[PDB]
Amino acid sequence: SGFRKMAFPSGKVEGCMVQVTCGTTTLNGLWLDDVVYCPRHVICTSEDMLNPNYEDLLIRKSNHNFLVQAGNVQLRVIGHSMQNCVLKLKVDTANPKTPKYKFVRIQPGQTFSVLACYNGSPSGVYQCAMRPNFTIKGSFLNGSCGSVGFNIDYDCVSFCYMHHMELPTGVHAGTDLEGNFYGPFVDRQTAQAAGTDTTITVNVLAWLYAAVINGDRWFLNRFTTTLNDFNLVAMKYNYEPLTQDHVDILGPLSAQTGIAVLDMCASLKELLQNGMNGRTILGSALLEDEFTPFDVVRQCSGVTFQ
Amino acid sequence: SGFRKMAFPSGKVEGCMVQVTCGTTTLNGLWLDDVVYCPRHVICTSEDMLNPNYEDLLIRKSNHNFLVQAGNVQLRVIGHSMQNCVLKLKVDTANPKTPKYKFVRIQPGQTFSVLACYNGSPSGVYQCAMRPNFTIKGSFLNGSCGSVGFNIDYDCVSFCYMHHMELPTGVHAGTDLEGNFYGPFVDRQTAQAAGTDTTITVNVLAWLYAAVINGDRWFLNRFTTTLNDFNLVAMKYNYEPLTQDHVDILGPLSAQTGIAVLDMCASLKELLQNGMNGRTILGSALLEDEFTPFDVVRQCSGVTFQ
Repeated sequence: SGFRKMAFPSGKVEGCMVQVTCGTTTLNGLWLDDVVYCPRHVICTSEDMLNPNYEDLLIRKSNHNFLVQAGNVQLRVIGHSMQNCVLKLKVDTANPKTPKYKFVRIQPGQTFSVLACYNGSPSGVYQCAMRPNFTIKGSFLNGSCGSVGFNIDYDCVSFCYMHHMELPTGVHAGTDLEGNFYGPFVDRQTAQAAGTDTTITVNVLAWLYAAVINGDRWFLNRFTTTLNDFNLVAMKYNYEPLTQDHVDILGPLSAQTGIAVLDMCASLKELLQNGMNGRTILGSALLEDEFTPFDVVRQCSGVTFQ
Repeated sequence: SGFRKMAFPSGKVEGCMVQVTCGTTTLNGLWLDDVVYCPRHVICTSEDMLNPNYEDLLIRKSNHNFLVQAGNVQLRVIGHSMQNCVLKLKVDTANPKTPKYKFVRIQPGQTFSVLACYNGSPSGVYQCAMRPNFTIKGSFLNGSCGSVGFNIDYDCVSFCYMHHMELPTGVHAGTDLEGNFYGPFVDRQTAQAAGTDTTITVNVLAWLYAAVINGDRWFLNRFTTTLNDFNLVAMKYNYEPLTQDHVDILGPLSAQTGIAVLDMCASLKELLQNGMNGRTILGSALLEDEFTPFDVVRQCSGVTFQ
């Protein structure tokens, strides 16, 4: 028993991290086979930032301008291309530590592990969610660009995020590994702001089920509610609408605990209207929304990876 | 910016995890050089548990009774010994992936990363603290015994915990890697209970400094307080006494933020007496105590590891 914000083991990803230096900018890159992936704003300079034309900036570069260090071995660039907002630097050596991998573009509400890195060296690992407003609440300092987010599925690494910038509210914005930003953000220094966020309702319900599995039950009740009547309460408290598909996904957890999904919704309803009244759930005094139904099942059942 | 419960990168430890099977019991072991370390209660059987004599139980074993699998390669045991509550199984192959390492016995209040494992395969990584009552609030299911906790310091892994059991309150108890339990616990099935815990005061102050570094300031005040007068309030709310040594350790954080340590204590004092009044600190509605002063400096400054 017990329930923790758990990240995936990071080893498979650590073996892919490299340092990319161009001009006065240094950041991280991801070395898979003979390609290094990194944010395209590495070719920018501190005066280019204002409104750059990356196509013009890249045609002006030569391979030898890209300094790629994999630990203490310095990788020679033999080619370069740009796909949306990522650079792909082709190197003459394939990474022998390349895991089985996929590039996947995730939906808001889904979670992933972030391996934060500086100068090609990992600093730490933690679990994030993609907020409904397509930011992530990370921990990122100067130099962390090119750090990736990922999930693991048995032996395969699914890369889903690479870090590009921080927004004025202190939240973070980035792309998928094919370089498409999550949300409306652009790799241009302009007025950009996160936009209104909401709470990930299906995840809160998942976490309440986690609580029941682990022996917290003070928040349950005999009441029920309808999907419609629940969603009317959710909107009042800035929660995402709950879909029938969400209800279906919460099926196994409902079956393991014997608490019908719509009964758990009646419990959330009362928690939203009454607060928690000095009590805690799974060591938290707030309703937690960065655990998916999959995360809960995974941790409460013991799935592993090779 | 941002502040997260961050674990160390787990790669160095993942390469050491193995499966140890003896009789009807399966659990994890730690393979460093030509030795596999694992909890001695693997030699127990479901009727031995009541009050075992491990010296008698071990003299009765042969090397071939110990089934050690390192992935898909099955390690031959050539010797076995017992050091306190751990077994050391000597194998005929040295782990080529053995990191630089040390075994260290930590103080309560110190934090570490746990790589949770089943059948020799890692499942996830998260950050724990050693509670003042020498338990840890982990996430552990059947089969997780032998999972380790660790810190990293540049390139060296300092192993500090191996998992043995769960206590009736759902918290966890274990040993250092030399097999000495943390706290009064014994690897015997009897009436054992955690005992009263307290909040790690110096860590709460560290986390308040983290908050200031990251732009949360609503809890500050112009007041101050004396060490003595602070400790009188701490005791009322079941907080650990703050020592002058704690104050000294909080020195750099005090210097970076310009908030004298005793001023931050006056802030904690008011938070304890008034609660948070609907507000949050670093996304938490509770005072958080599982970040050390070192953890805060590390994450707010960008230290890395190879």
